[PDB]
Amino acid sequence: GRRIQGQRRGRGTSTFRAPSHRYKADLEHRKVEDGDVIAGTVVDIEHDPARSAPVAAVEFEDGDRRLILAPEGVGVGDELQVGVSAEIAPGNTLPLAEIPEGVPVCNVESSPGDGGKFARASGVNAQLLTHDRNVAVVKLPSGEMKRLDPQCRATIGVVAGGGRTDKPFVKAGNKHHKMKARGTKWPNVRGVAMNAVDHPFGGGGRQHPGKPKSISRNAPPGRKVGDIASKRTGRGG
Amino acid sequence: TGAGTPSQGKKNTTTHTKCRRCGEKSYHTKKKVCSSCGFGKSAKRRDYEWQSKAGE
Amino acid sequence: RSGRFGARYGRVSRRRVAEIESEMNEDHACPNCGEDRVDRQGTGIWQCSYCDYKFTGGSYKPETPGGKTVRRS
RNA sequence: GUGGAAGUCUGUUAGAGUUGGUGUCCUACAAUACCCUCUCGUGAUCUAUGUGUAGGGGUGAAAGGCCCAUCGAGUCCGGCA
RNA sequence: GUCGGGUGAGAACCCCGACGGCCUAAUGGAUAAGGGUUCCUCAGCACUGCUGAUCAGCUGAGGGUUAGCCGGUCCUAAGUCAUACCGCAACUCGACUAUGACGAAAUGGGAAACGGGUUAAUAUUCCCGUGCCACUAUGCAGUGAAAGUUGACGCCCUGGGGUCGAUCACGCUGGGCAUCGCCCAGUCGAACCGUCCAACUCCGUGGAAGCCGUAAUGGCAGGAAGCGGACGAACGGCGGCAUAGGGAAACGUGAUUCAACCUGGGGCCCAUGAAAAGACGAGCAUAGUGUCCGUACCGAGAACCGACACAGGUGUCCAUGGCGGCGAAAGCCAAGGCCUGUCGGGAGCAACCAACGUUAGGGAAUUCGGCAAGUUAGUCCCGUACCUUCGGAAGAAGGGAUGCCUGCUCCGGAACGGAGCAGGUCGCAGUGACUCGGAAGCUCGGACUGUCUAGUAACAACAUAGGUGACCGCAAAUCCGCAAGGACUCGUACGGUCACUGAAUCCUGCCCAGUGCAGGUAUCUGAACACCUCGUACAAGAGGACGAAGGACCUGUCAACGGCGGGGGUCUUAAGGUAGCGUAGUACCUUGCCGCAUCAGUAGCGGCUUGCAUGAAUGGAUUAACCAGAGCUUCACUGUCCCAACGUUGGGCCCGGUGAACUGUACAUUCCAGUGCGGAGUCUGGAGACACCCAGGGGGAAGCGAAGACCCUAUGGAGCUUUACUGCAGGCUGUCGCUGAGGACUCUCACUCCGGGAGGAGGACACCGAUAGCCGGGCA
RNA sequence: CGAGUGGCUUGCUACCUCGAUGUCGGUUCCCUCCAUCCUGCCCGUGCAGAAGCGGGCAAGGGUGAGGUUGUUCGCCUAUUA
RNA sequence: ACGACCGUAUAGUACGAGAGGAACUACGGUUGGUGGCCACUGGUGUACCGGUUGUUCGAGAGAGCACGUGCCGGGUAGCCA
Ligand SMILES: [Cl-]
Ligand SMILES: [Cl-]
Ligand SMILES: [Cl-]
Ligand SMILES: [K+]
Ligand SMILES: [Mg+2]
Ligand SMILES: [Mg+2]
Ligand SMILES: [Mg+2]
Ligand SMILES: [Mg+2]
Ligand SMILES: [Mg+2]
Ligand SMILES: [Mg+2]
Ligand SMILES: [Mg+2]
Ligand SMILES: [Mg+2]
Ligand SMILES: [Mg+2]
Ligand SMILES: [Mg+2]
Ligand SMILES: [Mg+2]
Ligand SMILES: [Mg+2]
Ligand SMILES: [Mg+2]
Ligand SMILES: [Mg+2]
Ligand SMILES: [Mg+2]
Ligand SMILES: [Mg+2]
Ligand SMILES: [Mg+2]
Ligand SMILES: [Mg+2]
Ligand SMILES: [Mg+2]
Ligand SMILES: [Mg+2]
Ligand SMILES: [Mg+2]
Ligand SMILES: [Mg+2]
Ligand SMILES: [Mg+2]
Ligand SMILES: [Mg+2]
Ligand SMILES: [Mg+2]
Ligand SMILES: [Mg+2]
Ligand SMILES: [Mg+2]
Ligand SMILES: [Mg+2]
Ligand SMILES: [Mg+2]
Ligand SMILES: [Mg+2]
Ligand SMILES: [Mg+2]
Ligand SMILES: [Mg+2]
Ligand SMILES: [Mg+2]
Ligand SMILES: [Mg+2]
Ligand SMILES: [Mg+2]
Ligand SMILES: [Mg+2]
Ligand SMILES: [Mg+2]
Ligand SMILES: [Mg+2]
Ligand SMILES: [Mg+2]
Ligand SMILES: [Mg+2]
Ligand SMILES: [Mg+2]
Ligand SMILES: [Mg+2]
Ligand SMILES: [Mg+2]
Ligand SMILES: [Mg+2]
Ligand code: NA
Ligand code: NA
Ligand code: NA
Ligand code: NA
Ligand code: NA
Ligand code: NA
Ligand code: NA
Ligand code: NA
Ligand code: NA
Ligand code: NA
Ligand code: NA
Ligand code: NA
Ligand code: NA
Ligand code: NA
Ligand code: NA
Ligand code: NA
Ligand code: NA
Ligand code: NA
Ligand code: NA
Ligand code: NA
Ligand code: NA
Ligand code: NA
Repeated sequence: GRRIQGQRRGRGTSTFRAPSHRYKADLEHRKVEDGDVIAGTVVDIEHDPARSAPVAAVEFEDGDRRLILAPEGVGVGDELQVGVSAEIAPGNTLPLAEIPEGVPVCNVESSPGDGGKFARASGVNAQLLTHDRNVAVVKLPSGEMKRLDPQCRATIGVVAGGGRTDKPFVKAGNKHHKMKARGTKWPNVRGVAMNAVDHPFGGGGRQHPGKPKSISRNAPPGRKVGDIASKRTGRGG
Repeated sequence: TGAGTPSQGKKNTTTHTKCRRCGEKSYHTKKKVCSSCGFGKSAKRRDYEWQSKAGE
Repeated sequence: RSGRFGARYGRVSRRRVAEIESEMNEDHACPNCGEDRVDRQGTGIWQCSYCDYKFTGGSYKPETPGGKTVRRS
């Protein structure tokens, strides 16, 4: 047949790429030698086109102007600090170690110095739980218990823009507008509504998948569709 | 809209033009590559064996 | 509210658009001062027409159940 | 009362589309045209130019649609008598 | 188009005049692309031109495009290339990363030009006048100088400022008309230099506890109004420009509404609305310099694309000319353009045809079906059902009004704005043309706007929000690449990938036996390397031991593929159809039976319903709104019909000119019968038949058109499928190499990742190379 | 039970055409057949009459409008010689 | 180039217990078909005459355009049913 949609994707053509040239900033934690004396004043609050969440503009003591992953409750004028000796307040970044347990954190680093990887979407937050001299246990927004190096930096507070998922799109047009700001081909045509040549579920005189939907992990691209390596399906039991 | 006559009217774009190298009107001004001599793509002159019968 | 939606979309969809938009448009207490002049500027962005405090909050509420938890700890 | 929202309504505004007449045409004005009728017309809108994606590959709100009158695998030449 | 006339050997169509018309977002003006000399002049008619030609976009010869201040040029956009690096057997191939360059002529950004005159043809380019910018040099000023501002920005609503235009009042100049006193045109004057400043913001004063303010929101003791001040707009006003220019002349003044242009206020976003060069910041004189490329013409029913002088296709600006009216609508008319959507002459002009008007009585009887046509119609007042998601339904339906003339009232600053009143009065008719919905009900489907088969399908199909399941913590899941590498991703579970269902509302039963996916697994099975035995002076080889994923086996899972019967009062094979719906877009029997409705209803609707073979995200039921979707009924309407007629325009017919094509074995005036490979103008027998020509509607030539699409056949082809055959990618897994120190473990030095670095994490694993076993229509 | 006629149905066959003889139903317009539905002339009767039933000659003329259905067919309504 | 039907007189008669109920013949009309014709009725009648809306020719008068009559009203001849 013909390569399915998922395969056309990888090629990275225009249709599948994210509008990078329209993106604001690669939100990452600042780099500090040590000391912590690094602090700055929030100069403005902006809209991040890549995340549909607000982002804060900050002007640092040493003159550097940069955008930062804004947690909820950060306004113009506020003073944020980043370093080992940073005060424990919302909007301040410091290695998990210096952070007191039981405090909601966002924009957590995977490996210390990576500038933040986990918990960065609208309204989410990681939960710092256990400390040590070797491991800092954080509970990510997916509920998973992640064992991190206490040296990994992180920002205090939940990510701004919480509750975005609460309101429905209502109409196709609204989706259209949001979709245009991401690396996604939209709308979505069902496999079952295509020709056999185009997708493994295509064909037939009526719309129904050929074989069962649960495919194996070892299935090749072009064939891995439907419910991937599903451990179970449905809602019963 | 017909793919024939009605779709011919929008054809006012310039692509292939007189080539600086070989002189043929095959220099695609948008690709900046000559379809006849290979100018713009190859230092060597575009030339294939299939441009003639195999035993010739 | 969802009156602009006419007879389209259905109950739930436009019922929740109204509720969310109703609370979104309410007078909100300014964190800077304490005045009821906080309005939405965009997605997650709020500002007081009184003191000009431009800050971050929820997408449709200047404060979310999660942000309120932060303070406590 | 004010306000003036809306994939909101009427609309041959511009513009876009193409339901019926199975009308006219059917060695045509035209290798997809003419007329009347009809649909949309602030939006997932329409459009010019520039630019990207290439042949078992693109592109596809999916009709096996479209990729220069060429598509259930374009076109040219070669394999080839 | 017509009548005159001009030129000419020749004139319906070349030119002048008159009369008559056509085009009004275009048939007018300016342009992009594209064309490429088509532009102008002279000379021509062999070619081209749907006829003719003295004409021409044709033929021939000449001529024609003038720039510091219009474009290009410069900048950067999506993105492109070149070099370097790396890959590759290799390259004219290939992703990344560096660097450089490229990338905008209407329509992104951007130093600067206006007015008049001139030519057969150019013109912000030449000429006259006036102006402006940049650089450089000289001189004076200045040491400030880079922080900042600008360039520079979305969608919707809206105020204020305000020019052109249009209109009104009055005056002046010129014209028109001739029962009046009306009607038309003009009444000009730039760039630039100077000056004015409303809005916004801010400062001083002031001191509001209820005031201030708006079209609206709104503002205030954190200091409202008022008062004074700073900063500060137009392509705008004002003065110069200008006893410049232009006009035969006068060479006006006020007003309203105000495109342009200027400046504010509000609202929206699961959408956030370029960048860079440059400019400002940062004075003035005088002088010099400002090169290079484009510049004609068309820009379309003859200059472009479509083989054509093609009824097609083709972007931008003029959206403010008048009446009209809600209007950038109709209809009519200016300015401007045209009679070239380029063959004519003749016949009350027949038949027949294309468009179309009107038809008495009847009124859908026509037909698959009201197909076609018609009805209705603008505006105001009254009034408006079922149902409903309370939005809607709804212009429901139905009823009334509607002109002109006289004189008025109200709203408003006013309009040449709007709303009314009284009286008079004409017609068959007052939205008098034009413009301008027919209405109501039942059922089916899809919720809705949207999408689609360019060229027979616009739909119930696709999409959608909504619902649901699945995978993944990011050195991820998914996907692309042979590799170097890459998309998702300036992204991080409120994410994004992969699928199913398809708004809302009420719901979504039972089944894990098979198949699929996933987890587990004592035991069984399970490859190669290494190891052991036999064998061979070695080797091939035979066997053994160990045993990964995988399988067996066990468990989980159906909003996973799917299943939900037969029999009797269990059996196959797990369960045995629950809510619902039901003769269905699913019901064979079938026009099922009953009812509604009609004179009569295989239709439609309702009820029943044992359902050949309904049924729950293969989603079931249901549903307001919506619909060029399928079916039915009613009112209204009508040439659809009874049943046809008359008329209108273009053809048709005759004449001048131009001038194809399809088709043609031959013969051919046929007809009735027969015969024949059973469907004969041509054979046989008879009949009929004087030749030629005009018009006609198409009976025959199994008419013309197409080596039949249907069917079969060929050890034909292709696309597609799968538990067909065979293989190939890919994934998983063991082993070997990289690979190191001390059946489970520690370490660090390779190697990998994180970190700017220091250093951190991991670590002999992973990556990569090689091989083996499993899965493997993803592909051949 | 027996003997036939027709060539409207259906079946059978594979003669004719696959370098194509355009489908069903309908419509329009022309000719025909008789195995006669009506009309004319007759015979019989379980022929009083009236109305019928059966038969004979006979193809001159006529044999119409509608409701469901694409239907042919058929069912149904009112008219009708 | 004519086919067929209804009605009246026959006749409430013949026949018949009654109920019911004919015919020959002569008449009048209807229907279908056919040929022709236009005094009459009706249609058309972009001949013509009038009314009137919009706009343009200054008003008036008188006109053009509004699809080949702007629309409305009446309509001669002819052609027609
Ligand atoms: Cl989303
Ligand atoms: Cl130019
Ligand atoms: Cl305002
Ligand atoms: K055949
Ligand atoms: Mg990042
Ligand atoms: Mg996109
Ligand atoms: Mg879909
Ligand atoms: Mg399909
Ligand atoms: Mg497939
Ligand atoms: Mg389905
Ligand atoms: Mg399905
Ligand atoms: Mg094509
Ligand atoms: Mg709309
Ligand atoms: Mg509309
Ligand atoms: Mg494009
Ligand atoms: Mg198909
Ligand atoms: Mg010329
Ligand atoms: Mg000449
Ligand atoms: Mg450039
Ligand atoms: Mg420009
Ligand atoms: Mg010129
Ligand atoms: Mg010019
Ligand atoms: Mg022409
Ligand atoms: Mg009539
Ligand atoms: Mg009927
Ligand atoms: Mg009928
Ligand atoms: Mg119709
Ligand atoms: Mg009317
Ligand atoms: Mg007043
Ligand atoms: Mg039905
Ligand atoms: Mg729909
Ligand atoms: Mg089509
Ligand atoms: Mg449609
Ligand atoms: Mg269509
Ligand atoms: Mg659908
Ligand atoms: Mg969904
Ligand atoms: Mg979803
Ligand atoms: Mg029924
Ligand atoms: Mg279920
Ligand atoms: Mg053949
Ligand atoms: Mg076939
Ligand atoms: Mg094959
Ligand atoms: Mg790295
Ligand atoms: Mg295959
Ligand atoms: Mg034939
Ligand atoms: Mg007989
Ligand atoms: Mg006969
Ligand atoms: Mg006229
Ligand atoms: Na299928
Ligand atoms: Na209100
Ligand atoms: Na059409
Ligand atoms: Na191909
Ligand atoms: Na060949
Ligand atoms: Na000025
Ligand atoms: Na007007
Ligand atoms: Na001519
Ligand atoms: Na719409
Ligand atoms: Na099962
Ligand atoms: Na199973
Ligand atoms: Na089922
Ligand atoms: Na639609
Ligand atoms: Na008619
Ligand atoms: Na014929
Ligand atoms: Na095929
Ligand atoms: Na026989
Ligand atoms: Na037969
Ligand atoms: Na043949
Ligand atoms: Na037929
Ligand atoms: Na007869
Ligand atoms: Na019938």
